[PDB]
Amino acid sequence: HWGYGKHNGPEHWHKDFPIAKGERQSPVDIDTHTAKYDPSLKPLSVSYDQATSLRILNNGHAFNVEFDDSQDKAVLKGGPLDGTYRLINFHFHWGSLDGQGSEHTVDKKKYAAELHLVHWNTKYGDFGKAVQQPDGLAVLGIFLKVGSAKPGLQKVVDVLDSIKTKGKSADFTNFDPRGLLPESLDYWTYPGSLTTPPLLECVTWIVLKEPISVSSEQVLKFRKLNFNGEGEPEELMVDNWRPAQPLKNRQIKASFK
Ligand SMILES: [Hg+2]
Ligand SMILES: [Zn+2]
Repeated sequence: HWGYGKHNGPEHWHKDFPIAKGERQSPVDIDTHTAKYDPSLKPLSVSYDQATSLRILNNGHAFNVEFDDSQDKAVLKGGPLDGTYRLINFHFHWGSLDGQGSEHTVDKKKYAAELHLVHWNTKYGDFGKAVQQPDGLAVLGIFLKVGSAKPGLQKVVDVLDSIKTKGKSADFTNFDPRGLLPESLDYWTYPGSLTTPPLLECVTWIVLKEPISVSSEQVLKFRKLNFNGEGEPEELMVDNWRPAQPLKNRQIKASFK
């Protein structure tokens, strides 16, 4: 179906998902000099102490670590959000080389990868209902730069060989997402969409200013995954990111001066 190749990549998506050319598509380039500092923005509140991871799977376009969202175990609130949002999964986007991989860019600067923590608004009951609302989802975006190793990411890196090809999954319990957070919670926020089909415009994006550092060895493991399923010719899972989209009639707000 859709993918990141020249015959089914981001440029072809609009044919099956017309919303690709919508009014609030993501990602976008964050112009730090145009971003409006908003003093009314409250600090973010991330309560991940009771998080419960269930499994990790390779879905053909990335690998998702899923969480139990049947209760307010791991929630995001505060910031530009009204209401409580539950963590359902987290995934990454990465490149074939250290100079690309992130979806959002800062003053045109691309990072090695980008982590997306996906949450849905509890007032809507379940994920499927939330994606029918303009304020249904909240995605926390975190940039990854190559430098020193991130200890809290090693548990994820080690299990990757078990889910090399499309369709494979493995139990992945007791993982604490707090180990993937930077020191500061300063952020930029804007209304956007999911960066992969169906590309629904229900997302309130919260992109953290401070990136986290991962080692070259850690990011190399990501590049060993496969897009294809077992038995099929090997297509390395790299460059699974969408190019920046037109900002249009939108304003990016910053929580910091
Ligand atoms: Hg929506
Ligand atoms: Zn994503």
